[PDB]
Amino acid sequence: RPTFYRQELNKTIWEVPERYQNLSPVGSGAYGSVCAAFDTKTGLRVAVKKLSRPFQSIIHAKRTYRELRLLKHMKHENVIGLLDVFTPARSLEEFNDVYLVTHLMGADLNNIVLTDDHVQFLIYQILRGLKYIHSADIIHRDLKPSNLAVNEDCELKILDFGATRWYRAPEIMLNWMHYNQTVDIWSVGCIMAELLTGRTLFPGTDHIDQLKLILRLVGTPGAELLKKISSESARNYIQSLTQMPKMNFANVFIGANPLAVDLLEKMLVLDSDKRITAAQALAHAYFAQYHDPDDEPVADPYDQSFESRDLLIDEWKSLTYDEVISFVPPP
Ligand SMILES: Cn1nc(C(C)(C)C)cc1NC(=O)Nc1ccc(Cl)cc1
Repeated sequence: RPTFYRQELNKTIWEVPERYQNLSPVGSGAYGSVCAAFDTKTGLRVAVKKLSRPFQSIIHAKRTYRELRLLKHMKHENVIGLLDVFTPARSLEEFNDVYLVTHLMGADLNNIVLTDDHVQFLIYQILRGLKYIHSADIIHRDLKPSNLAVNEDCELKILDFGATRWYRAPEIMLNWMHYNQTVDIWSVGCIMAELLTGRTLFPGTDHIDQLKLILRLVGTPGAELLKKISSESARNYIQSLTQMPKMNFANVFIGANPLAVDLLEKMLVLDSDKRITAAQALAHAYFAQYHDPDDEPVADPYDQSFESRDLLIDEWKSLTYDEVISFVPPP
């Protein structure tokens, strides 16, 4: 066991292994605070996150176990990955705090403020990462600029901290609960549009306004789409709106790469059943300058059967403690 060392960075107190030097608060979340740090064992600049209330309840505990399982499984250039995970506790009895460590990226996809070149490189990496995580039956469902880490080299990694509705696919707005992975593709679509344009494509004020703005572009749902909506509530809402026609994307996005406007068409389709997938998008002619089907790997199988489990805090804690102890760092 390494020798830890304590210190206080504002309201939050930290106790980490000597290996990590010069901690600097970088921001807070409802799930923990993060500190940029120097890992002397690797010379790398890293980010260290201390989970707020690891096991405050059944939900916090389960979430904590989830946070750990996901990050330990992610091993892709365009996805956040675990460098190290540690705890001050020498036993499960004293186990109350979790610290995750990862590569320090710097700025978010928002900060960066884009030449058609960066746009196709940027979105290309998102899709490359999305293909990977999607291949493990994992849906992000919360994709947006702030959850996209980009370095000065324009390298991108998808991640999940913790607006949002501005990027949510319509079938997750209406409160539907049988949505596929392509909800993420819709977010990509919204993000891509924001880069080529410089404006958030759908700046809605609520779940209703947001849905209106969307339809204002993609148009009202036709016979085939209304036909698949279970919720009489939702169905009656949509049908009760002044019919809206689909717009010509070539017009909406004035003078943008024509190949880029075509991909936007395929990503912002209202019916999740006909929306392009991450894998299929990596092959769109728009990414011909970067696509390489030999370097767009899928993930190893991911066991998420725990997601349907209902356990006590100590069990979710025990499972999490095992996970921290069995961790094996990357090369
Ligand atoms: C909840 N979740 N989901 C994913 C994906 C789907 C991107 C693998 C990743 C995460 N979790 C995280 O991204 N967690 C995390 C940990 C440390 C820092 Cl500094 C920032 C973020």
